[PDB]
Amino acid sequence: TIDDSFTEGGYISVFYQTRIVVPLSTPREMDILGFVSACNDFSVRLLRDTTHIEQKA
Amino acid sequence: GAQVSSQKVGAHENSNRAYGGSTINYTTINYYRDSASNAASKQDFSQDPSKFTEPIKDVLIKTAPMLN
Amino acid sequence: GAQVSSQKVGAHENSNRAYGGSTINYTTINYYRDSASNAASKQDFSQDPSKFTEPIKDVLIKTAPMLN
Amino acid sequence: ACGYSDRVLQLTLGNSTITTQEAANSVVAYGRWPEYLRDSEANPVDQPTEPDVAACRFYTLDTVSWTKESRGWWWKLPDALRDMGLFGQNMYYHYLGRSGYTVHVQCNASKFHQGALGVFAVPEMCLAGDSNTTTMHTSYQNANPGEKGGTFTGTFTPDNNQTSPARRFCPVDYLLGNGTLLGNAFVFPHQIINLRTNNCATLVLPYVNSLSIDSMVKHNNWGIAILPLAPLNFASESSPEIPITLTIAPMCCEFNGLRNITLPRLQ
Amino acid sequence: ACGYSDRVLQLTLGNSTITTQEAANSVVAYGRWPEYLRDSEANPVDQPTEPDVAACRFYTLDTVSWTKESRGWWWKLPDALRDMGLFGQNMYYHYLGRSGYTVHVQCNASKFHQGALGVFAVPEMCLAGDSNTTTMHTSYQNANPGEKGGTFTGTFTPDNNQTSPARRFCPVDYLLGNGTLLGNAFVFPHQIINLRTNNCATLVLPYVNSLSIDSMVKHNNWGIAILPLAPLNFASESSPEIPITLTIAPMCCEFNGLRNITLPRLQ
Amino acid sequence: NTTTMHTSYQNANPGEKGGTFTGTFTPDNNQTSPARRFCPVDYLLGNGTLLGNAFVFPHQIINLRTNNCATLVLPYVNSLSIDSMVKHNNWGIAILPLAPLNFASESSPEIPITLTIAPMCCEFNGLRNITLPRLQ
Amino acid sequence: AATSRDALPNTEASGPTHSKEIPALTAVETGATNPLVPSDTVQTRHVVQHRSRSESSIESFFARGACVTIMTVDNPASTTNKDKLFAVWKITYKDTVQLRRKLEFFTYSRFDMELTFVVTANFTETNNGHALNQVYQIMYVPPGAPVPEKWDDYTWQTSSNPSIFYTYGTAPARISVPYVGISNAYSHFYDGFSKVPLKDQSAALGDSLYGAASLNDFGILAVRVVNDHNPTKVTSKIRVYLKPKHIRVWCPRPPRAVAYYGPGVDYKDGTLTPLSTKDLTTY
Amino acid sequence: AATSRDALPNTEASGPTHSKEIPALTAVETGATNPLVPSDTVQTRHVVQHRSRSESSIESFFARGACVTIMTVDNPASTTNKDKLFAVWKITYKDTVQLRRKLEFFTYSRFDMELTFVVTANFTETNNGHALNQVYQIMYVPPGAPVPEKWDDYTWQTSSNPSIFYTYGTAPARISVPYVGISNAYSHFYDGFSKVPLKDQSAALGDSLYGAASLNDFGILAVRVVNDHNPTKVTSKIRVYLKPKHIRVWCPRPPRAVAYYGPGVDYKDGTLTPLSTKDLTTY
Amino acid sequence: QVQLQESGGGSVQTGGSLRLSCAASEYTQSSACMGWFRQAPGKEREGVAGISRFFGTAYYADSVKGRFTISQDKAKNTVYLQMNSLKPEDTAIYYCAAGQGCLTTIQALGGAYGYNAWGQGTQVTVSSH
Ligand SMILES: CCCCCCCCCCCCCCCC(=O)O
Ligand SMILES: CCCCCCCCCCCCCCCC(=O)O
Repeated sequence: TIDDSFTEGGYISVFYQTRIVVPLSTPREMDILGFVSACNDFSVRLLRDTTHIEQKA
Repeated sequence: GAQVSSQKVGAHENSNRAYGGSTINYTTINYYRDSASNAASKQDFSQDPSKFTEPIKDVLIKTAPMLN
Repeated sequence: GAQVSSQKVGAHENSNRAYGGSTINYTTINYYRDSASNAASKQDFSQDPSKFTEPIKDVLIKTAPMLN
Repeated sequence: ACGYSDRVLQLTLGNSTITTQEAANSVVAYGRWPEYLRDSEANPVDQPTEPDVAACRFYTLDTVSWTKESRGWWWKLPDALRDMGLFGQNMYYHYLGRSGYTVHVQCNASKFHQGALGVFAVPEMCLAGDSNTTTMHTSYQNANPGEKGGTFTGTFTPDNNQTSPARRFCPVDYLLGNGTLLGNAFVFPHQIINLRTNNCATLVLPYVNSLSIDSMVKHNNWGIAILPLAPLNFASESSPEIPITLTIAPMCCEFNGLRNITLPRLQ
Repeated sequence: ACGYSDRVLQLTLGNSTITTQEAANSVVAYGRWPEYLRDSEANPVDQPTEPDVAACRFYTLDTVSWTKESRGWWWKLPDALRDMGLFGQNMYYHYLGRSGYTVHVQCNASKFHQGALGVFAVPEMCLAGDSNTTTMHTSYQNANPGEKGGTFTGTFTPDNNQTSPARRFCPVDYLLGNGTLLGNAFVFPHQIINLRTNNCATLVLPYVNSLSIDSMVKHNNWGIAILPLAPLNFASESSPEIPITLTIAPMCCEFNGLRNITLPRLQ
Repeated sequence: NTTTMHTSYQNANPGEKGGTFTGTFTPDNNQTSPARRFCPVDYLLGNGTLLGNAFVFPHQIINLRTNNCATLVLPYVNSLSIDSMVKHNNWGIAILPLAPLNFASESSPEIPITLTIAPMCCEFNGLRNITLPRLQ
Repeated sequence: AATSRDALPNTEASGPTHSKEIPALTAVETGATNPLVPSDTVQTRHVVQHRSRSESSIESFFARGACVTIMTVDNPASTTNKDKLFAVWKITYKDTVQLRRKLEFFTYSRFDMELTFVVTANFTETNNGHALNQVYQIMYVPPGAPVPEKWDDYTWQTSSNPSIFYTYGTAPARISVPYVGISNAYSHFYDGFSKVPLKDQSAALGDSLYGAASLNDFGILAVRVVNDHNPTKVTSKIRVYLKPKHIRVWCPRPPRAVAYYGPGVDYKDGTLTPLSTKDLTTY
Repeated sequence: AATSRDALPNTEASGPTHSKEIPALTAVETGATNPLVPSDTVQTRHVVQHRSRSESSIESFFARGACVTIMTVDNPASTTNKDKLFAVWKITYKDTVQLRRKLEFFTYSRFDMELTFVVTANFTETNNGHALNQVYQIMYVPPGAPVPEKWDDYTWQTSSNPSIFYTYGTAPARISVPYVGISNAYSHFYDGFSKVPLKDQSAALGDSLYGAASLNDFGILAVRVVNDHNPTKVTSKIRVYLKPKHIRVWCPRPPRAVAYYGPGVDYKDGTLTPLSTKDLTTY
Repeated sequence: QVQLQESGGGSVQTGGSLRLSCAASEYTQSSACMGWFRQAPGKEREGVAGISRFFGTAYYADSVKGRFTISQDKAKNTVYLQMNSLKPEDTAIYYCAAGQGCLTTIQALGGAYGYNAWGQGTQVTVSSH
């Protein structure tokens, strides 16, 4: 679950194949949304406390 | 009134005339009258995530077009 | 869900109407659900050292010449 | 064969019918269709009120406008229907009640317009308040704006008027006004009105609470959150606008503990 | 019923998948699917190299640009894949080899753009040279430009540098660079990327030669010719541009006569 | 003797030329730009364990009298089914003269040694772009 | 019939394809997540899976106790000016954070609570006097019952209030309580209030807190040192740990992203920055 | 079907011989050890063997706990200048030596670890003040979880980290943990690194330690005295003992001959002298 | 990651004091010895200072001992670097360096090898203006 070399996962990358093409009277720039999820064969183990939450004093 | 359950064996002892192979089971005995007192059985069930993943009224055929 | 095993009797008590002779066994009961919690059965198995001693492709006949 | 499509739909509840040609199918929250209260699950003893078609039909709220600077919009149920014909009347006169709803948000544009709108149904949409001095400090009036609903903001503004505080919500958009990233919002039953593909979003929500029936006057079971995921742009203009409209319909509407009229202070 | 269409397609070779929505079906050259070398047809004795997914997957070449003044574009196989991961490596180390390919050219525009592109697969695409002094005079380097491929011209230009000739091809477009009218080009397995209808052209080519296997280093079995049949125009602009991209995948890739690395002089 | 597990990737993996063992430990005292290599003492089989027990590993002895070669078949051995061969070596090949090399009565004899290796049941996954490691 | 510890489906061999079946392309606007496996997009091998979701079942995820509060009591001298300290604490999961957020992954839940009581004690005055082992009585005072006012009043008699008698130096105290909710499940988020402000009523008479209800009022825990006044003062802290066993949950919610601020959903200024810095074109 | 405690084969009677069967002569260069018995070279009698290899089975050889580390924590006065001491220790078998070498007879191993916790405590300042029995919480912080910075920070709340609450003066603490390796077995020797230094990358960006990997990162153990600041300081040490039960091993290696020097295989100068003096012609 | 965000680029003269700090608030397997690396555009990147996460294992480069010291706040979480009596030879871009699993800075003691999270970089010039 940590950032580690031995257990590195790889790289994800998006590139233009052609390019975005629009006619006239059409917004030349647009956006894209991205989603990520697990597949039916995804599993996790070793329960630990998260670090994305904390109480100061 | 003992409750004998199985153990999904992980690491195996070089044994199969006691441990290792031949189905290793455990015993549990409820000592209290109230269910609230019992320990967690941990023998739970799974389901299909659909009710969260495919909460769509119409059947989703992954190979077909989502929109048709 | 008890696990009753035998004891290889070493020293013998001048007894055979209780101890000594008539097969002395012991009981074991698994109290936990996880195999990791169990005690060591110690009822293990032996093998043939060959995979270390005679890791040779061709069969070694001790009475014959090693090199032939 | 006959040309049946998931984009083209028509739903009918009572004397009201909705029709569309650019749908993206239809969502049934948690896979559960709305239903009447079962005997095995019941609790109030009195014979219940089932208004049927009277209350259970489509109801159109007040239309809002989508522009480049809008941060989002919100509504609660039943709240957003408090003054809708019979249902509301039936709400104000009975101590308890339950209901499901088919929410249909409308918003079409052009094949030359772009943008994506996240329509999220959040059960127990308890929003965040505006004060850094006092918690859970939003008053009933400000909590329940009714049919007009409310909006989200892009910047938190703590009320510093300690003399007569505002006592309202200050729901930050990216934290989906609840202190949780909007990104995970997809955990809730939802749809996306992405102009390219669709002009509407239809969600069917069953009655959800910790109990069979509750006081709809005191408690909102479902929230309706609509936030632009992608921005609204058209051609090359600077300030485009496209209207958004919500029509809501109760389903399996029932009420108990009939009594005298409730006259709440809404302002 | 389920909405299955010949325009919407997805092909998968290895760890690579191509997807499209504006296809015009798919062409299988001469009706023959690529295959491995049969025992009844075999000739080299050594046990062959079948790289599989290693070599047999989609490979994207360098994108070129389509404009009003482009005369056409060309590539040869295997040549155009000589430096593509494993396949190329496997090509350079073995004396012989055979392979089929699924060529997929990409080029989408708008419903406001027009033009037609002829994608022709020409087995044994022996192009014409540039000299009027010496025949079959094009050098290996100029013959095989690899992945970048080459282009066609609208005017024949004979090289008059007799001191150090250019030794290249000068393929006239209308004569499909071979001395034969482009019009008949349709005799070869082909497709047309007519902007209105389609954004891509997919052709499946089996291994074609006069023999079961050959030295891919010395000989190209298939050529890829892409020429605008209709001109590229958009709205009313003067210099429009639309990119064209080719992704190629070997199929049933096999090689024999493994030996030391071949280091050809490419320049 | 200053830093442990300090040998760099380059020095660890000499490739085909391989490396050698030494009869005397020499600690690098260049603290400015250390050598970062191995210093494998022969009698400790470069690992801190007597060469004598080396026979616990699958092995053979090229005793000139009898044999001219040694052939060993090694299966894939790791803590897992497959691993990154670029990052990790599964097997090592150690060749040490147990008895000394002598010929007739000459002072400096020489005899060549050659190793030919063949992979077996070779398989790979996770195909991607070329790895260009820094070997020097 | 699929248990928590059963193996997930094996991934099967799949070769090349080129047709009209479209796995890769869908539409998320519909609200449905494409249920693809590797074989749909890539060529895979036959693989006998062995891993199971044994460790992520609701039961297993909450199969742990968490410090919910830290209570403070003492036993000073008889000559003291300030009265002996007895602690009172309302039973909630929302004083701490860790446990709260876990609970907050969901909207509703049913569980039987197991409580443990670790007790610590220490001397405070730099002296050389002595203390005799202490006994602590932790009484549970449900809403409605009389809450102690003195360390020595009539309440600590406990005729019907559950009370624990813990001797110091022994196994921490542990009890069990069933699902005690007034609702059919414990609600973690309430979108409402308790009272309805009516038109013909004073605003004051009609106000209530947002998200506050009885759904969550479980009374208080009262504790004292049973020992009578000791010459040299001794301080003590009871750490309570809650484990929700035999648990069931409903309606997933996104996890708290900004640090909590009160028992509600409210957040403060300058805490609203959970994500760090990261450029779009770098790994 | 031969168990660990079964009798080894009996040695049988054998008389004189003179033929062409050659037991005594072989060739070790082949890599095979001649499997001879006494009867092959000498004339023996019929002997019913009774001894068994019961005590040398892998299980039995490791059927013992070994001190792996010694942790140090304290509870000083409130007036102190230096902060109360809490110990953090990364879980490894390689701080000590005895256990390590045993493990090192092999290249790989699978086992479930049983840990015990013997706790000692003592006064340090020559005074006459007093302390009240201590409780120690040993929390297991797996890689990724927040590691305490203070003896009193939010981490010690333990919502999902396994933690032990040990009262001083009672049975030492003991837990069990399954085979937790990221690999299919725990690797004792790794012939590699973690990162691959690439050509188009800075040497700094590509370096890693030789033989170092995640295969061995199990997080840390954190411990403190639960008791609040006491007037007179008290020192304490937790000795951890590891027993690898239910053990399996692979690939025998020669045992460490030179004293260890770091977690690797490295050795230092002047330690490389394991064998003493002994003349070739003397018994 | 951890958070590593550094600042402190003051071009002081030869013989002045300068303070460098790097954030390490989030607690992953936290920066053990930590790490400070300077890249002189004439030379390259090199290791300099480092004190163990918990322990007092502070390594000092030959060139900076005594003058340069490392210390941090085991609570406020930020790593300080007192650099006094600055020579003109120390003009380089500094960087903080998280070495996770403490053993990463116990085995090798010094950083460099066991370092996964890289800092931003602050330009420090020590000149004769
Ligand atoms: C003497 C023992 C005490 C017995 C009484 C315990 C009182 C029951 C309180 C249970 C509810 C705790 C609140 C957390 C539930 C939630 O997360 O909503
Ligand atoms: C609170 C109890 C702690 C529970 C977590 C224990 C962590 C598992 C660590 C096991 C590995 C120990 C390292 C020795 C193994 C080896 O010899 O390679």
